[PDB]
Amino acid sequence: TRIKKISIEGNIAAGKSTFVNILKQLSEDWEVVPEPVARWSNELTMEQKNGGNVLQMMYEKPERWSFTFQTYACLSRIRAQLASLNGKLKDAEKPVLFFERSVYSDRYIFASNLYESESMNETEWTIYQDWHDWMNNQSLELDGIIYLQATPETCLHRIYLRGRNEEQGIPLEYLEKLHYKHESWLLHRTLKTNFDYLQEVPILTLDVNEDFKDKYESLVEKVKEFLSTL
Amino acid sequence: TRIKKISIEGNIAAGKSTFVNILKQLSEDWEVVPEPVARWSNELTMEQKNGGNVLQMMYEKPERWSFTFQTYACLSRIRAQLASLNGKLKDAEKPVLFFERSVYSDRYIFASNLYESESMNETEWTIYQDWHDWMNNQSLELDGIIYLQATPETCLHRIYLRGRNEEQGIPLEYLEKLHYKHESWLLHRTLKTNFDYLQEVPILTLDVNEDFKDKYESLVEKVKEFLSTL
Ligand SMILES: CCCN(c1nc(-c2nc(N)cc(N)n2)cs1)c1cc(-c2ccc(S(=O)(=O)N3CCN(C)CC3)cc2)ccc1C
Ligand SMILES: CCCN(c1nc(-c2nc(N)cc(N)n2)cs1)c1cc(-c2ccc(S(=O)(=O)N3CCN(C)CC3)cc2)ccc1C
Ligand SMILES: O=c1ccn([C@@H]2O[C@H](COP(=O)(O)OP(=O)(O)O)[C@@H](O)[C@H]2O)c(=O)[nH]1
Ligand SMILES: O=c1ccn([C@@H]2O[C@H](COP(=O)(O)OP(=O)(O)O)[C@@H](O)[C@H]2O)c(=O)[nH]1
Ligand code: NA
Ligand code: NA
Repeated sequence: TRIKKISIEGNIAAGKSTFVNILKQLSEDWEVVPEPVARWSNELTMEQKNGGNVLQMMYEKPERWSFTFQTYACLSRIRAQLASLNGKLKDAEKPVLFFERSVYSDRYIFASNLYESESMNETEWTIYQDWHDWMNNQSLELDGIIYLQATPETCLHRIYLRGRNEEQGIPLEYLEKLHYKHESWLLHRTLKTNFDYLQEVPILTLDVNEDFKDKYESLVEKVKEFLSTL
Repeated sequence: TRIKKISIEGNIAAGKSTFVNILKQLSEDWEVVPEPVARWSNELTMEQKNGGNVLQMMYEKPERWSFTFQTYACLSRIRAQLASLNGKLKDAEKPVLFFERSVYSDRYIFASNLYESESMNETEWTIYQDWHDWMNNQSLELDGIIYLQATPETCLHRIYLRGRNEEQGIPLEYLEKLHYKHESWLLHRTLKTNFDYLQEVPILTLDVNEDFKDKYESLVEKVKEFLSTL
């Protein structure tokens, strides 16, 4: 019928990749769009080569590369989400496509934070928002959001568990800032965005502080209940 | 009926703005889309404020700002061309929309030159081409190109005539490089592009070395003949 679009949102290492890989196996009517940045973080596609280069340069000099990184990350996401939307689930009874994060996380979590940290200047940030408004303004609109809610401490521990060398330098303070932004957007719903429909979009908040890899049935039950309301 | 899309191409100060302002007055069926960069080069729209800032920073440090400038210039153009295409000439018998330059000049003249001058690195250039392929690949396809052909010397003289302070530093050598690229693309048709239809698109080449502001009737006659063949 019509594909339901659900974004999975949450802090770094909250368990989004883990959770979408669990979901994808439970139904032939369920597909996932993994986050391009996540696939850059390891044959290589031209996007993966560009992505790996711009991530490495980001760790070296964020105030030079934030604009180039954020625009390519967002383009890459829109391309990947559109491909799944136009490629998959045509023969499905109750099709659901789970996005690992969204164009809204790109702008309101990550790019916003880089502007706030002076890694983009005002011109870079205003050009980025202009580009985003227009790049979007031409189908990916969400039917719902699933917020995987973990403490900054849980997330710092999970960065340690995941063991990517380049991330071991990420401090608690950065995770706390991103946490505050997620809480404002998806819990308090205090964040003003340029996308009117978002203030109305249903949100399912799931506490993922407890390990769920072998014990996820209650989380999935909440997902199925949430889906039946949309 | 269907709007004919004609790009006006040529080197800096060849007389494109002059020529499109002549054309627009000759027919109610004729409209023009002036080049965004040209309107940045002087109430202010957010695009003009961003544009003026990024042009000034470009003159100061092209190897920092070339990618940001080229992506915003190309977005701005696509937005302006689409607005005219969807806004204007609905009640016209023989509608023609004259583009001041194109998305192809953006990439194959200007961005290509900045890459060739090491003002973009390989990642910046590959991300730019990826973005361009995709940003276009989703209506603006040209029915024809009008090439205003002037010598580098004519163009350097016309930069002096036009008198913009920031351009008086542009050397003949830069104009010669851009001239060679226009000759390869539009005269020899040696330039390989990623847009198959372009090798087929009709091109009208007009010699504009002689001043035409009070003596343009022969040029316009060639334009009307060219239009009748499309
Ligand atoms: C694992 C996180 C990766 N990471 C980032 N990801 C994204 C991202 N953007 C998307 N649109 C999607 C998406 N999925 N991800 C944006 S930035 C990233 C983060 C740092 C970074 C941050 C902050 C500190 S800090 O707190 O120490 N501090 C702050 C104050 N000031 C500057 C000094 C440094 C260090 C280092 C760098 C390099 C990347 C690449
Ligand atoms: C009037 C030209 C404006 N100009 C430019 N326009 C565009 C443009 N892009 C579009 N997509 C559309 C569009 N309409 N225009 C791109 S760049 C521009 C040019 C110089 C510039 C160039 C070359 C030399 S050089 O030859 O002296 N040399 C070269 C070797 N090396 C680096 C050292 C310097 C100087 C200065 C700068 C700053 C802008 C802003
Ligand atoms: O219940 C969980 C959820 C996640 N993880 C681990 O926490 C790290 C981060 O998870 P993930 O990659 O899914 O986080 P994302 O950044 O995608 O949110 C990984 O090493 C996971 O294996 C875990 O041990 N138990
Ligand atoms: O036949 C002409 C064509 C142009 N110009 C002048 O040459 C300069 C550059 O023209 P234009 O702005 O049209 O060039 P573009 O950069 O748009 O090609 C301007 O000062 C024009 O008034 C001129 O004197 N005679
Ligand atoms: Na599935
Ligand atoms: Na007209």
